[PDB]
Amino acid sequence: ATVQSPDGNIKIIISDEQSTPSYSISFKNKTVINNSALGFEFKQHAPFSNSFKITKVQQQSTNTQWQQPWGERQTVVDQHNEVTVTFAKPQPQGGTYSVRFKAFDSGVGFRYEVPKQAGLNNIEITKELTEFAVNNSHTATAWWIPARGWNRYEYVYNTTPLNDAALVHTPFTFKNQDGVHISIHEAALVDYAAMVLNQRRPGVFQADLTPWSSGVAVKKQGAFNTPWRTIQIGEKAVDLVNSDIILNLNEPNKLGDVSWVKPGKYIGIWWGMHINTHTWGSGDKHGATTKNTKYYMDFAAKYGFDGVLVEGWNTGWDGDWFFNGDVFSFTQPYDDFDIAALTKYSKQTGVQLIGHHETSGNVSNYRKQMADAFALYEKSNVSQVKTGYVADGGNIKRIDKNGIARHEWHDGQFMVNEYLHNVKLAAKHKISINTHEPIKDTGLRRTYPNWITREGARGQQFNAWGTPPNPPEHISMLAFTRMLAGPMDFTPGIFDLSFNGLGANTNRPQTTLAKQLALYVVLYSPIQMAADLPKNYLAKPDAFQFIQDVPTDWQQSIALDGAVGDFIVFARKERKRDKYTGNDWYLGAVTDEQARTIEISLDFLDNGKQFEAHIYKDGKNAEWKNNPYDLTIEKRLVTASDKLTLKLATSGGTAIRFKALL
Ligand SMILES: [Ca+2]
Ligand SMILES: [Cl-]
Ligand SMILES: [Cl-]
Ligand SMILES: [Mg+2]
Repeated sequence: ATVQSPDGNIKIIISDEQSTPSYSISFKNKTVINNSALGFEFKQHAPFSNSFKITKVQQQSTNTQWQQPWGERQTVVDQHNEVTVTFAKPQPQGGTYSVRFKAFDSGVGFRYEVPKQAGLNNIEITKELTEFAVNNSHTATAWWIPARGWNRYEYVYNTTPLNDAALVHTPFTFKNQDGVHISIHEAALVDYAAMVLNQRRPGVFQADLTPWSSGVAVKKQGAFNTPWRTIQIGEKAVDLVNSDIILNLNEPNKLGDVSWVKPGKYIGIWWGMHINTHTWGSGDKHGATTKNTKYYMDFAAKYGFDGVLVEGWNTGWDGDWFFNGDVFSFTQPYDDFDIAALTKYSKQTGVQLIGHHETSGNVSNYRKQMADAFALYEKSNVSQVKTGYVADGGNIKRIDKNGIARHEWHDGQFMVNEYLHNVKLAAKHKISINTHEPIKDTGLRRTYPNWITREGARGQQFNAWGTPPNPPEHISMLAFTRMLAGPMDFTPGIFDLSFNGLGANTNRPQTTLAKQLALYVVLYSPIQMAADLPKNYLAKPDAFQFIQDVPTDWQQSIALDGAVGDFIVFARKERKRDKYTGNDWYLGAVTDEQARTIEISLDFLDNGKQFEAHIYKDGKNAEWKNNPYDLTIEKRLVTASDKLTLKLATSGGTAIRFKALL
């Protein structure tokens, strides 16, 4: 059986001639994915592996579009060809299942659909046989993070030959000798175990499902589908970025009117704890006090921020909070945090409190209190909550029905279901969720639009204490790996880079000041933190104006140019909402450790309109190690027929507001 993208460049062949059912993929008539197996092994049920033959193929197609309530673009186009291939094996130990493939111009998605059939009752998947066999893997280059490690998704990316990527998380991005870029991921991860990729024979990446502590991967009763497995394919790195395939493979919004989900910018009592000017726990340096929170709310009201995150407000942080998962209360504030007074103050100032539920990995202690915790926040005029699951890989703690503790993975079926329960319960309270230590993004924000963002990668916090901090190349890695999954709460915008001393050997963001501004356009998130202490913004009002101006919700986004681990340039048009007219464009560009010159056409600007470009760029002598603050801000009249030369310093960047003129 064969299905092709609408433009014909991607061709999938589904076969039953190999030991199992299999598929392969060509791009512009060159094989990029060799014969790759399909099937399942179960704990007790007979396997779905060899001796299955194709009995039926059903071809359909889609050419439609839909509108996002919020996002990186307003209108999402869905154009794909689709084939459902049915396989059957005669008795004994026979069975039937189908695989549905969707072929887009930008990539492929497929999933298994296992129907009701005799003997398929309570089953436990122990292995998914799905492969991604990369052709010519010996000359391919990959940019990847290890899976099943002690620090979850929070690793810097490795640059290696593809054959050295032994066990990796997704999105898993690489390029072949021809320059074709490919990224493997999944979409709509619901009631199933996350897929890790396990390189078997050279170039053959096998699905490796993250298991329960008992050892099985996925528990199902009867008929079941898998999540989508996705293979993005493009001739250029930015062709991976500019795809909507992940959203397009998710189910439509199930929450109805979600106008109560509000993109915007926020600040927080947060960074001070990471740089040790405050503590989460009680005492003379406690960050989460009534007085401190009102001070932040006053600043947010004056400078245009919607909310103030406050961590350390609830009892349980005293001591070493990493070990306090058993004792956190999610309803009882410390005596110096007056939540009723702050609720009144939020109504006076128009600035909301952003809630915080750190579990330190004990999800049963949280689940027990969750309904009361969200009821408190709904009563307290709280619309957004940051959650946390801080524990090493494989050390989620749950208490089972017999009162016995079990350790689980953050990305097993158990936690996949635990995260979605939290999001669905929050939605009943009109609360949106920002998940730190999350399951990776698989597009579920389409279906549940209150799941607004997540961490799930190294963000700004590692630049306070990472030892080492994130390297200069980190953003240009994230843009073509982590960010292919969806929005990230990176917490950009550190203006004081000197708190541990300058140079290349201290814990600090290893960037220039202008690169910190560029992050608001390079790294998409519907909520964007201005992460620094307020006084550090007051010290640099000219640079701070860009953060005050920049929106977080876009009617269109375009990655204009870039290369994995080297640089990225984004242009985005603001969505008409709140104070934003919908007429302004914004641009952000960042580089890695190298200074880089990038020529850009401005033909993304609307035809026939004049813009005033407000350009925030690295100064003449800027250099991230010892001269990161040199900054030039200039205004230039431009139209779509103009060009721009970006001159990025070492670990530098540029941020531009294109202000439409009336
Ligand atoms: Ca974290
Ligand atoms: Cl993580
Ligand atoms: Cl960084
Ligand atoms: Mg590089």
